Amino acid sequence: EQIRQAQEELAKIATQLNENPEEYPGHFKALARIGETPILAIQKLCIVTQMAVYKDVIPGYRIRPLGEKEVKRLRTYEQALVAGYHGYLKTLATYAASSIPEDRKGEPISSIAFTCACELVNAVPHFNFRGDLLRILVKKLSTRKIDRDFVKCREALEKLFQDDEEGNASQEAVSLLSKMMKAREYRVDESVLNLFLHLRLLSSHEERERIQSEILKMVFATYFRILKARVPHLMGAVLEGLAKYAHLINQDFFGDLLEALKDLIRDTDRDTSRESLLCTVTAFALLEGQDAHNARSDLHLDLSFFITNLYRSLLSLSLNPDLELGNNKINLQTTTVLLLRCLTSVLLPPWNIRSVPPIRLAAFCKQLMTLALQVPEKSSQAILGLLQDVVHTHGRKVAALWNTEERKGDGTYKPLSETVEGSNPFTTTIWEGELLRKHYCPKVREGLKAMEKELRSI
Amino acid sequence: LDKWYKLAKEKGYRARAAFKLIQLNKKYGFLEKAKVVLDLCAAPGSWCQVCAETMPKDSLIIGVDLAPIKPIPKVITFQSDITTEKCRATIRSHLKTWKADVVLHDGAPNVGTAWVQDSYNQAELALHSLKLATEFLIEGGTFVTKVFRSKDYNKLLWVCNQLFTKVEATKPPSSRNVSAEIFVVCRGFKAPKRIDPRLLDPRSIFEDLAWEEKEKKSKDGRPNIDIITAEAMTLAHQLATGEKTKADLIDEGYNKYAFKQKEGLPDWFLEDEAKHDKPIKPITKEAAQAIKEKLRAL
Amino acid sequence: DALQNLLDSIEVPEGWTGLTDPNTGKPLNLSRDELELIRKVQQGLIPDDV
Amino acid sequence: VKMIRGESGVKIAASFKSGRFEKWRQQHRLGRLPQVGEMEKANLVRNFSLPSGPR
RNA sequence: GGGAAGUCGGCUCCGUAACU
Repeated sequence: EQIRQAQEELAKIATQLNENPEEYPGHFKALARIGETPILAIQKLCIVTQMAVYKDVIPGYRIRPLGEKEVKRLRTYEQALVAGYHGYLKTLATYAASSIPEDRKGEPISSIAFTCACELVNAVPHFNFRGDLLRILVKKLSTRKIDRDFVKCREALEKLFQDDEEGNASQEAVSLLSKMMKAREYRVDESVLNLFLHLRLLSSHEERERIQSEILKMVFATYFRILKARVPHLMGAVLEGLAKYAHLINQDFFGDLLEALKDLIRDTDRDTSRESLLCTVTAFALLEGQDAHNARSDLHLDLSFFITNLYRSLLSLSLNPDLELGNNKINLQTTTVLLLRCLTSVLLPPWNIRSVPPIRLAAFCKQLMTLALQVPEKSSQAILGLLQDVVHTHGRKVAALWNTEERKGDGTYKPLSETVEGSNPFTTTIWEGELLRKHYCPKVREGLKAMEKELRSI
Repeated sequence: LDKWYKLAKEKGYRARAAFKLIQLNKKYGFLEKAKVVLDLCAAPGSWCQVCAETMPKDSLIIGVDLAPIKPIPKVITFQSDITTEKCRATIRSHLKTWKADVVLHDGAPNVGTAWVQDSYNQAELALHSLKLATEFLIEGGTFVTKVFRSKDYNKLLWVCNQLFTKVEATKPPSSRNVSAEIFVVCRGFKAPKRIDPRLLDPRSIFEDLAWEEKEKKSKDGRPNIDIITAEAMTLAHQLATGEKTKADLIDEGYNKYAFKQKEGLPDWFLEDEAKHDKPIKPITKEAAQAIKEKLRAL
Repeated sequence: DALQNLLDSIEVPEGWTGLTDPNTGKPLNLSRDELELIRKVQQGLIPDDV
Repeated sequence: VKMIRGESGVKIAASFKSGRFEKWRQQHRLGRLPQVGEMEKANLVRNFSLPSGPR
C-alpha cells in the first residue's frame, strides 16, 4: 500500500530526525515533500508526525539569521531548522484558512491541524514566529463561531496566560487581540475579555516592569474604547475586568475610572436598569479592594453619590418584573442577585461593618419593605434573607422604627425624596411585615418570624 | 580556552560546567526552593559551587564522584562509585530521614575511543543516575541530567515521560557548540508505588526496535438646491437679511463668467473651466459657523 | 414644539439658515423661489429666465 | 515618632525595620513571601517545619 | 569570640483485644 509505504518512510524520517537531527537536513526537506503530496490520509499522518518532531528538536534559545568544520556543520543545520519550521506555518496558515466541513468519518484538515497548532503554540513561545502561530489564533477567534476548536484555542491561549512567566508571548497575544478589534468593530463573544482575566502578569525587574507597563496601558485602552462603543454584553465582561485590575495603575487614572462610570450613570439616566446594576456592583467591588480600602486614606473613593442613585431607583427597580432571566463578582446576568450584592454591600460593608449612618439604615430598610410588596417570589426570600442579617448586626439602631414609642415626631414622612437623609423614616413605623404574613405563608412567613425572633433576641 | 573558561577563573569557579548550571537555573529556578541536591559525577566541584551559592545556610548538599573532590564549604563530598550498593548506603546514611529535592548529573566518560561507545557509555551513565534518582527524590522533585545526543536518546527521553510529568530537553548557550551534549530537565516526579524493573534495566531499555407607483422628481433636485459652499451660504445670509434683493442677486450673478457654454463641450474642457472660473467673494463668520452646523452630521 | 425642533435638528429643512428672523421669533426660512434664485446665481447657467 | 520599649530594654522608636528579615531573606535565599490569600507552598512548610517536639 | 546591659534565661504516638 502507498499509505503503509508512506507510514514507513514517515517513521524512518521521524526516528532519524529524533535520534540525531544534525546529519539529515535532506530528511527535513523530504519530510516537506511527503507533507506536500495531496493524499488526505497522508496529510493527517504527516502533520501530526512532524508536529512532534519540532516539539523535540527546537532548542531552548533563539537563533539569529546568518546574514553575511563542526561550527559550519551547526549553522547549516540551524538554517535548516528555521526554514523548515517556517514552512510549517504558511502550510498551517493555508490549512487553517481552508474550509471545515466534510464527511463525518473524521476531521479531514481543519480540526486536526488546529489541534496540532494549539499543542505546538503550548511549547513554541520561547521561539520566534509565534506571532504567525498567533495570527492563526486571531484568525480563528475572529470567525465568531462557537466550536470545539474554538474552546481548544481558548484553552490553549489561557494556558499561556497562566504559564508564561516572561510574558513576551502574553504581550504578543494581547497586542494582536487589540489589533483584532480595532480592525473589527466590537464583535467578540466576550471570550478575549475573559482571556484578559486569566492573565497572570496583571495579578529582570526593569524589563518585567516595562512589560507590565505595556500590557497595562494598551489593554485598558481597549476597554476604554469599549465603553465608548457601548456594547451591553461587552460591558459585563469589561466591568468584571475593570473590577479586578483597577488598583495597579496610578492615582489620577484610577480615579478617572470612577468619573468614567459616573458618566455612564448619567448616560443611563438620560437594559438601563441592568446596565446601572452592572455598574452598581462594579463600583462596590473597587471599594471592596483591600489595597483600595487601605487607599481610603490614599484616595477619596466615596459612594454617597451612588447610594442616592440606588435609593431613587429602588422604586423603578421594584416596578420592573424583568428581575429574573436566563465564582464571578460582576458578570452575573440576573438583577435579583445584582440587587442583593448591591444591597449587601450598602447595609453590610466588609470593612467597617458596624460603622454605618443611621438614616441610611432607616430609609433603606423602609424602602426594603416597599420592595417586599412589588417583587416576585424568588427575589423575595433573598431580600428577606438579607434583612435579618441587617438587623441581627445592627439592631437597636434600626429597631426605633418598629416601635412607636421610639418614634421621632419632627415632620411627616416623605417617601419620594432625592436624598436618603431627605426622607425621615424615624416618624413612620413598619407595617409591611403584616402585609407579608398575607403573602404566601409556607416560604415568606418563615423569614418573617426569623426576622422578628432575631429582633426580640436583640 | 573560551570566554566561559575565562569567566570561571575570574569568578573563582573550578570549571565551565558551573556556568551551564546557573543559566539552566536562571531559565527554571529549581535551586531556589530546595534543601537537598544529590550531585552525581560532580568533578571538579563546579556544580557544588553553584549549589552552595544558591540555597539556605542550613540545607544539605551531597556530592558523589569517582574522583576525589577538594573540600567545599556547606557541601559534603565523598568518593564512591554510583552503581554500587555501598554508595547508596552512604547517601542513605547522610540523608537519614530526608529525601532529595533535586538530583543533578554531570556525567561524561573518557571520550576518545569511539563515538558510538562513548555515547552508549554516556547513555547508560545517565541511566545509572536515573535509578539513583528514583528512590532518593522527594515527590515533585527535579531531575537534571547531561547526555550526548545519540540513538538511545529517544529511549532515555521516553522513560523520562513515564516517570516524570514535565520534561524538557535544552541546550544551554553556555555549552560548547561543537559538543554533542544535551541537558534534560525533568519536573514533577509522579511517586509510583511500583517501578518496572525493565524500566530500570539497561539491557531492556537500549534494545534496538525492529396600484399607485407614480413618483414625482423632487428628491434629486433638492440636493442641487441645497447649499454646500460657504460663498453660497453667505449669499443666502445676505438674501435672508434685509440687505440684497432679487434684482441685486441677479446683477451680482452677472459676472465675467456668464453667457458661457456648459452642455455640448467635453468633460475635460468643462472640468478645466470649472476649476478656473471660481470668483472670490467675501465671507462672514456667521456663515462659516452656520455651514459648520450644516455639515455636522449625527 | 419640542418634537418638531428635535426633528428639525436631526434633519434640517431646505430653507434652514440658522438665522433668527427680525420680524418673528421663529427662525427665518428661505422660500422655494429664494432657494432657486441662490442656485441660479451660484451656478450661473440661467440667471434670468425667458 | 511614637516611643515603645524593646526587648533590649532601651526605648526604641515604634516603627523600626532593623534588617533581620532582609538578612533572613538571603540567608536561605527565599523569594517573595505570599500575600494574604495565595496558597501555601508545600516546599515552604517542609523547609521550615517544626522539630520532633521536645525543645 | 568575650565581657557589660535588659529580661520572665540558665538552678503525645505506634501495635494488640472487645464496642460502634
